[PDB]
Amino acid sequence: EIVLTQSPGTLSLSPGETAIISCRTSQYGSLAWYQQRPGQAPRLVIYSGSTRAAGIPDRFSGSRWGPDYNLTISNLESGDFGVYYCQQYEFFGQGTKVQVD
Amino acid sequence: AVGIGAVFLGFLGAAGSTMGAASMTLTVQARNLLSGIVKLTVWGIKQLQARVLAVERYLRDQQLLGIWGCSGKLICCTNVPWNSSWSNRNLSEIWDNMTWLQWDKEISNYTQIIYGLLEESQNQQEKNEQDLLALD
Amino acid sequence: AVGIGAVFLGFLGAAGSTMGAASMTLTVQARNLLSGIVKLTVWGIKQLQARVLAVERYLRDQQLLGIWGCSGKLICCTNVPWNSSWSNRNLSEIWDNMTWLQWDKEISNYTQIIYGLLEESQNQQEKNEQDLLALD
Amino acid sequence: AVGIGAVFLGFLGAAGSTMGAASMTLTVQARNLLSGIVKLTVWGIKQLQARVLAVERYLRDQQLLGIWGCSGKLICCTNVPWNSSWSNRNLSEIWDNMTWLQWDKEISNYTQIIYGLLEESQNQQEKNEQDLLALD
Amino acid sequence: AENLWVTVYYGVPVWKEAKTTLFCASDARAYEKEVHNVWATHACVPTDPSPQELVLGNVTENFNMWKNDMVDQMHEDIISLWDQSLKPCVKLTPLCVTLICSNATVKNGTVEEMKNCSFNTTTEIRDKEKKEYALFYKPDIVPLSETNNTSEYRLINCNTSACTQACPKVTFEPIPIHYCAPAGYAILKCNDETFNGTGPCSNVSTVQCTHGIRPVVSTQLLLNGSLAEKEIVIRSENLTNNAKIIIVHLHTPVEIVCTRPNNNTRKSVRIGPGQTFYATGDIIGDIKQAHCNISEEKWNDTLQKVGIELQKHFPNKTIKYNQSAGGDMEITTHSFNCGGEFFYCNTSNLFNGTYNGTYITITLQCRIKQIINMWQGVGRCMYAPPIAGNITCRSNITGLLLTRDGGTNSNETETFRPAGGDMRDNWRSELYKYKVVKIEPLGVAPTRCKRRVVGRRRRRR
Amino acid sequence: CNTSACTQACPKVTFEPIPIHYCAPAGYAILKCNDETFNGTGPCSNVSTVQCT
Amino acid sequence: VKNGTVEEMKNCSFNTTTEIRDKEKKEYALFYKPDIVPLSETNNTSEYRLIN
Repeated sequence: EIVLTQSPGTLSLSPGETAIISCRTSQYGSLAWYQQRPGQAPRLVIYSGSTRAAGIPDRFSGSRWGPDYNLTISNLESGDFGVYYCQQYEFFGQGTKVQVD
Repeated sequence: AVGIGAVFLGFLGAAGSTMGAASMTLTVQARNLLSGIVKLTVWGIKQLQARVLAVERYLRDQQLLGIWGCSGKLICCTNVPWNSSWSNRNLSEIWDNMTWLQWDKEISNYTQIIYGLLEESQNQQEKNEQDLLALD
Repeated sequence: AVGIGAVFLGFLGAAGSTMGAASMTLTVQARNLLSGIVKLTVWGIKQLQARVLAVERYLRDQQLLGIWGCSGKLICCTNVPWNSSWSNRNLSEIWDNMTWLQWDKEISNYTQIIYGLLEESQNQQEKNEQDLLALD
Repeated sequence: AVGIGAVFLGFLGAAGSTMGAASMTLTVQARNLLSGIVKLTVWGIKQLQARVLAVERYLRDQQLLGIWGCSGKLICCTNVPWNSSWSNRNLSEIWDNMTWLQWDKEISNYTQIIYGLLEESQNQQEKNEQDLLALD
Repeated sequence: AENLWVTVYYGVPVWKEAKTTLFCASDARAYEKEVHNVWATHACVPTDPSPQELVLGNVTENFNMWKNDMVDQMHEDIISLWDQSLKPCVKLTPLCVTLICSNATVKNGTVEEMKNCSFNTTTEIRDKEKKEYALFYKPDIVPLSETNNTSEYRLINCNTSACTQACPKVTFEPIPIHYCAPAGYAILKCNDETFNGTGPCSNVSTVQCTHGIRPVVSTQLLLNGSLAEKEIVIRSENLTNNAKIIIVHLHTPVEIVCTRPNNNTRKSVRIGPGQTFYATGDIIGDIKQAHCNISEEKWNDTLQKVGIELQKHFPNKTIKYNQSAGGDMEITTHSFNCGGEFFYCNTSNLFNGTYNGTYITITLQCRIKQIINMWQGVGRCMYAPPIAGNITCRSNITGLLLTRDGGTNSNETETFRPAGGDMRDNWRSELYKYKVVKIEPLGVAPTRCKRRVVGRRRRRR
Repeated sequence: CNTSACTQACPKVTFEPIPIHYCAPAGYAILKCNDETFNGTGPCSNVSTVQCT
Repeated sequence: VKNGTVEEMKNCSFNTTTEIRDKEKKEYALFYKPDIVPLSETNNTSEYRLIN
């Protein structure tokens, strides 16, 4: 029954605005979020809940609500667009794509 | 426990007992800090590495007492008024409850600051152990 | 021998002399115990093996004076009554005959027992380090 | 300098200051001489070569104070009259001028002779440690 | 409030966290045998009759076995102690010769577990050689490539690293070895029998030295260990994390009784001036092959007891065991040393079948090796000389090492498999009770004293 | 080579019976028996202490 | 070298021992210095030796 559900399916956004992504969880454990542009390996964004990976701007941040978790992206640049994956221990989320308008 | 001879593993139950009760039988720890239970191989070099550190640790504790005016005394009152900011001025009511293991958590940040005052306390005597008075 | 300038090999003739004559120039032994006359090879490691134990033995002796209240004093009286079972109560007449090398044979079994009483003697004082007098 | 918390590299500028003023903040050197800044390779053995000598030098200095009757005191009077042959009997007018670094060359030859007299002061106590008064 | 002034007290009993090198002490007069031992020093002499203990009342201290500082300290001691005994012993460089090997024949039969190999070895004088032979009781010798001939072989050391013989003088023994902290430091101990590996312990006690920890080395099963007091205990960093290792403690052991029944004969080969090489020369008895026996009744009870205990953490999931997933020969088979021979036992039935835990003679074929890469993985190469005569072993299994398969298994099932390969997890199952804390007689405490007016003396108060 | 290989004595080092004194460390004292008639065991009634042998 | 030659160094080949001691193989390497002493007691100019 250990499943991670990301929503919504896709984000249609104009560059420069603010957006939020969610990842509900059904088991106790750490979380992390991954950035994948097409044609490259994914990259670590945040881990251990809300802490941050090195070398990434501060615009990426996340919040823990217990069995629910959210990633907030403010002032969305042109390069940030891609596909975002949620991850506990093994178990990955469905993956969602943020796309330009 | 109350006594002296005992064993080093005979009095350390005072780690939970009251500070007042822990202040008795205070010599047994002071005895233990030196000796304890200590071709070339690993243990041989350890008997030089660990042994010299035990002595090196012991001399720092004794020299601080030797400067504060508490040389050779297990208990020693000094001339430093207790600032209430370090802790409330009612520990006399309280130290029948707390153990010494719990007291350190209160003055953890302030301990290094206080040692300056104890130096200053001796330096009242240092200023007052020069010049004129002692015709005796 | 009487005198203190002397040499460590200047006073040890008191090893046969009376305890009274041996009681003077008691400082020269205290000087000698500190350092004395002390690629890698056998003597190089021996200078670390022997030296650290020479320091270690000295600390263990000063450790006991610092607790008994005889810190820094060669001679020292202590608040313990001499039990006649350890020896007859007329040594004041006898120690003009015996040397210290002969006295040790009498208290050989009782020395570890006596150290408990001297510890107890300090803790007649330590029991009196919390109650009344030193409001000053 | 006035102030004794300071640092070892906060007071040592007294090496050029007046010999009288350098007597203040005398505790920082007593603190600094203990430990200071300090697979197997060169530095590893050096931490045993230098560390053990740093301890043994400290013990040699302290035991001289213990024998002379100046145990635990930075300043200490002694019962010895100053012979004018060692130096003129007017240093009270001069330690405001000389620094401690300059005073040493006055008594380079006489220092080992003087230590005998300080010991001789103690036999005025060691003579008076067997006779009468301790019945009190 | 009240009038108060500073006071100094310090031969006080309070401690702080720290880590330091620890002296070793061996039980009884074993230090007199220890001089001729490895996995044991030269020697761990005690000065006082250790161990001794005092219970500290009303003391609660925070423990943790996975961030323990002693386990790393012992592992570096045993590794450093192990290769110091191999330092003066003969090296096996001159044996890397093109071995001509054929079937090893024995009295009215043949043995399938070994090859009869012959080679040109240097005699006393370096300019002549002789045609020696020996039975390397292992077909684990690489055939030599770049040739169609199937009868040329080579010793597997020289592909990666030349090896050193284990001298006959030193004996491999798990002698109990206590650890004693130096003066100024104290070893705590948690007596709480229900301790799961981390968190507060409210029955702390101090000791002069640790108990008789013995440095046994094995994989997939912990032998001759110290049993749990009350019941079976399971210890892991975080059971939900399918990585890490699940160390189990049995409160009553099972007896592994086994042997090397072949009657082998040691042979001395003269590879150099003083350097001597020992190899199995011939078999002087009937052949029966190594094997190990475990009680089917008692072991099957162990999985039933262990299964329900795991099911407490994994509710309503049936616990399945299964064969090892893979790895080297050191971790895919239960490996251990006994009597100077290094066994590698197949675990023929110590894996099999569902064991729900709700209650709704096992024979293990064992291989043997002479060349061993030490258990850390990339360590020193060692050649264990043969031991003449049959061998027999009797040991108490006291704990199981396990690991779990995840994540998308059926929600009502969970599969557990053996593990191993890291020395520290064997010893971390015994050093889980201890800490090392430096005793620090503290900074100031108030008292009712006034200032020391003109240095006046005081006794009372 | 029948029993063990050997090592050369390098020309630099020299085999000499240089006199050597043993000096005990601090805390220990070396006694000496001056009794010229000492047969190897038993009491010696003329003792003296030295820094080194 | 590719459409050229290098003045500094020499292409030297030697027999080297394999994993097994009783067999040897040809091997070569460019010792990038001409500081390899020619071997004496021979009129051949193509035999050299490492100066260690």
